[PDB]
This record gives sequence, structure tokens and C-alpha cells, in this order.
Amino acid sequence: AVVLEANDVDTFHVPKAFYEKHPSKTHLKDLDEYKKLYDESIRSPDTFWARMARELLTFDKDFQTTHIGSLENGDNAWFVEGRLNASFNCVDRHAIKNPNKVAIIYEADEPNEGRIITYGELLREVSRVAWVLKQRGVKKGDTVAIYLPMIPEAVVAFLACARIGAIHSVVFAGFSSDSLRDRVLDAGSKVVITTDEGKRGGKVIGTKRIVDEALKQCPDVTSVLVYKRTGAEVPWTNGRDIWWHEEVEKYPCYVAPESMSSEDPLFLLYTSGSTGKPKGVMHTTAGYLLGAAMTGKYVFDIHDDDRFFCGGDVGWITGHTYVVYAPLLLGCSTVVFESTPAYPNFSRYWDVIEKHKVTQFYVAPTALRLLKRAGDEHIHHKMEHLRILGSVGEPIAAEVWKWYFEKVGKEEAHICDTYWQTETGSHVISPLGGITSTKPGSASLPFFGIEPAIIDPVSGEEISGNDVEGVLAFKQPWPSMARTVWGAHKRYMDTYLNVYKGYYFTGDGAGRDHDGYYWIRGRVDDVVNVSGHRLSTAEIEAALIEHHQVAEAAVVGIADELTGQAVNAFVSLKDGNETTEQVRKDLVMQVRKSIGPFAAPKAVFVVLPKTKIMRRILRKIL
Ligand SMILES: CCCOP(=O)(O)OC[C@H]1O[C@@H](n2cnc3c(N)ncnc32)[C@H](O)[C@@H]1O
Repeated sequence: AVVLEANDVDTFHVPKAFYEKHPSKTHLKDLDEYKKLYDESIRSPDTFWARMARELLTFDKDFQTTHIGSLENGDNAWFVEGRLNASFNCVDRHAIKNPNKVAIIYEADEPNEGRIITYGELLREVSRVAWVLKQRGVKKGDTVAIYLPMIPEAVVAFLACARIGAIHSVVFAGFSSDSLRDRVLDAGSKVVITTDEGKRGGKVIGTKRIVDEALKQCPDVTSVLVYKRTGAEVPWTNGRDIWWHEEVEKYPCYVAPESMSSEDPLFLLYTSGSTGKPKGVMHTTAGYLLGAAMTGKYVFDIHDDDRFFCGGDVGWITGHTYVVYAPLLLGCSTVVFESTPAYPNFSRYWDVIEKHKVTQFYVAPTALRLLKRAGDEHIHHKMEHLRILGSVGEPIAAEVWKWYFEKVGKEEAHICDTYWQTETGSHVISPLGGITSTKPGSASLPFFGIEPAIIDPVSGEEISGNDVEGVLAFKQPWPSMARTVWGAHKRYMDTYLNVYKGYYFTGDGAGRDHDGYYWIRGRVDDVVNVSGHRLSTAEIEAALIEHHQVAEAAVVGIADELTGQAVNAFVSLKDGNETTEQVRKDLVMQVRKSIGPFAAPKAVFVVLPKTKIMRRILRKIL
């Protein structure tokens, strides 16, 4: 009984109403077909992933070799001779079948201020922005920084970069000017797409003013594409800044999509790591797109006429994979939500679902716990078409699971706790919608092409059998796996492939129970997740140490109901001219200037245990 977190927890089947209220049948017949297809995906993956790639993707030129490389050397290449384009698979091929089919369902910050975009309209707007970038010097292989909020213009900026072969480096709207500047210089981006101002939950985000303050140290940026979101008077540097609505009307509504290799870099997504500077994880085209289409088809049970809603932001891989690519690849409607879960009221999430007849909802448990405390007077909507409920970022608690199952799902929808990371590109351990039975707090079985292993951290040896515990690792590579860390492959190898040779190291502790289910126990390294943002404790410590009156700094993350994790900072202060309260206030703002407002610590305590600072003694006292 080594796995104590699985003691007495029971299996939860798919509700009988799921099958009764289903428009069609699910993609897999039963649980055995999963096992049959899963064992095929790990025994002979070369034949498996080849059949899947041609069913879900349409290539310019066919491929011959499914996979070469290994995890030992970090030289993985998938579908090496194939050629394709991301914009074609997301827009063009669906617009060819029927251009009047809905692609994007835009729900603006204020209710009843959105719009509905068809695949034909999406192809035109993507083609126009593609032309604007081409006429601004964007060539194949260049990087473009996307500093946009959750407006439909963000999805257009994604595929416009992919249509011409550019590499889009999306920066979460709300990072400080210093964070944006660093992500621009590291990727060498010469073009940046942004808005004049942002509108989230009634508050205004001065995006354009942040970009201006960031570009003061980014000289190589020569083009800024600004979209008029609020129309407020914003600083304008002429010759460099250009208005979206002005430049868009100059160029044709169609452009030919650049043929890309399977292993051409598709995008960069900068992810905070265990140490040093935030590193830009890279994903190629064919493998990543196949990962998104596969998980959408089998985890979320996405069909043609479905309406998909993911609460994640585009600044995160959740919005990358499941707001943009996975739904559009499969040809359904994706909901682009610009507001907060509690604006103007706590029923907003469900207001959108009922209005747009959403079939699949994807939320973080941190947002569920906040709405659960508010009261059940807000969730009185029928939400008749809600079929798959998804959680991400943390294991869903048994009490939160029941609320998600009864109030939202009406005891008729399948809850899927999906475990994955930015470097996985898509779900790796998750239940299959309408197939896999679940356990509250467990991520259920692994996905196709995911061979998980429990590793003894001290011994570095794999622990076989069930009812085992250790750290989580993958034995063989999968198509969606990240290919490198931009500008630092050595850092990529040491972080993910040199910890346990022949394995991919997730950086999480895990356990496997008697039934074979997996239980994610959280990060092993110095990494925390606050409000959906992945932060490094070492990075926050460096910002605090920069203060002239901070001798040393120590930051540790503990559990928190409001934001998943809470960053608590221990600081040592020399004598100074201003009091501790002023320094305490000045220490929080200093972190906001380096990283952002969300990186602000919950509390700072002027105090230092050492032998090497013991993080455990600092956490346990809290
Ligand atoms: C994909 C969400 C955002 O991705 P990021 O790369 O920012 O963070 C991934 C990490 O979030 C946790 N995590 C994510 N999903 C779960 C999950 N379902 N259960 C437990 N922990 C989870 C795991 O520690 C993981 O290494």
C-alpha cells in the first residue's frame, strides 16, 4: 500500500446519460480498444503514428520515415520527409469543405460585445495579416513576438506567422516591460504584434505603453503591428508602429501558404525553468500538430459540429494547444474568452456555455474553487450540451470534483483530469472522454505513445509493477515532444534528458496505484505554479536580491486555495534610511518590475536557515 493517496478512493464510471445525450458515437468503441491501440502505440509506434498522421493531417508532400533519433542523444525527428503548413490544416482545408462553418466564437470582456467568425472569414483575415508581415520584412524562419490578449486577433496572429513560415513567440499579456524585452532579445524577433490597450474584467491593460517601454532596449525591432482594441490615445512611434485596421485593407484576402518541413520550428513558448533565465521551448510543425489533433479527438472527444471552450490564455501552452490548434485542426468552433470567470458576475463561465451551446469546457481547479465558494445561486443554467469537462494544472480535489460533476456537468458529463506540460505539447497522462473511468485526484492512464516509468530518485532505477512511488519519466519519445530550448540545447539536454539517461524527466513526483492509475505529486525542482503561471523560485529570489537593502533572499511555494500555490519570500535586510514597511512594499513592486504583477509574493518576512538553505524548514513553519 505504498500509494497512500489512492487508499479507499474508488473508480468513477462514465455517466449513463453521457451516452444517451450523445450526438453520435465516441471514437473508440470500448476500453479494450484503448488498450489495443495503446499497446500498438508503444510496441510498434512507427506503424502506429504513421497511420495517425495521415488520418488527422494533410501534407503538401507525403512522408516515408516515421521517426529517427532517441532520448539518449536528443535528436528526435518525426515524419522527416513530409511537408505541410499549419495554417492550411487549421483554416484552408476546412474553408474548402464549407467556408461558412463557424471557426471562432468570440466572447468579449463585456457581455454581448463579441462576434462569430467563420472559416472563410478566418482565412481572409489570416491571409491579410500574412501579407502585412511579408511586406514588413518577415521571412521564413524569423521570430515574431505576440503580445496580445484573448481577442480573436490573437488566433489570427498565430496562423499568420505559421502561414508564411515564421516562428511566433507568444508573450502572455500582462508581463512587465522587462519580461517582454528579454523574450524579444533571446528570440531575435524584429516584429511584434500587440494592442493599444487591453480589457480584462473591466480593468485596462496598457499593452502598447508596456511595449514602448520594452522596445527602448530592443533596437532591432523595426515593426510593431498595433490592433485598435479600445481606441484610447496611446504613444505612437512613427515608421515603426503601424495600425492593424489600416495595413490590413491594403493587401489581398488570400496568400499562398508556405510549404514547411515536418521538423520546421512552428513556435517558441518561453517557460520559466528551475534555474537561470526563462527559456524558450520550441515545437516543430508535424509532431506538435499531431499531438493537438490526437488529444482533441480522443481525450476531449471532439467532433465536427462541437463547440470547444478552453479557459486558458494564449500566453500559456493551454491556450496554444487547446484554444487555437487542437480545435481548429479538427474543424470545430473554439471559444475565445476575453473576460474573467467573475466578470460581471460569477455565472459568466456558464453564461457563455449556455448561450453558445458549448460541448466541452476546459478550466483550472483554481478557478473552480473560487466560483464554488461564491454560491450555487450562480449555476442554475441547464447547459444541455456540456459533454466533457476538463481540468488542468493541478490534481482536482475530491470535494471540487463533486462540485464540478453536479453543478456544472449535471451528473451527465465526463470529467477529465489532464496531466501535461509545455514541453509535452499535448496531453500525456489523461482519461479518454467517454471511455476511461476516473479517480478524484488521479490522471488515469497514459496517452498513446506515452510509456511512463516510475524512477527511484536516489537509485536512478526504474521501479516496476503497481503500488510504487517515485518520480515520473517517459521511456520513449512521442511526436508532440519539445525538440529543443532555443539558443541552449545543452540546457535542454541537462534539464530533460541527462537526469536519467534514456528517459524524459517530467520534473514531477508521481505514484502508480494497484489499478495502474497515476497520481501526480507536484514538482520536484524549485518550480511553482501561481494562478496558472509557472514561476521559478530562484528567479524571484534574484529579483529580491537586486534591491540595494536585500542581502540574501529565499522563496518557497506552499499550497493555496486561491491561486494553487503561494510564493512566500524570506529576505535579509541591511540597515537603511526607510522602514521595513516601505521596503516590504518596495520589495513586492521590484518583483513586479522584473517578472510581472502575478509574480508578486503573497507575503515577505524580514528575517535564514542554512547548513545550503533548507527550503523545507521554511515551508513547514508556514
Ligand atoms: C499544462 C499546464 C501548464 O503547463 P506548464 O508547463 O506551465 O506546467 C506544467 C506542470 O503543471 C503541473 N500539472 C499540470 N497538469 C497537472 C495535472 N493534471 N495534475 C497535476 N499536476 C499538473 C505539473 O507540475 C506539470 O509539470
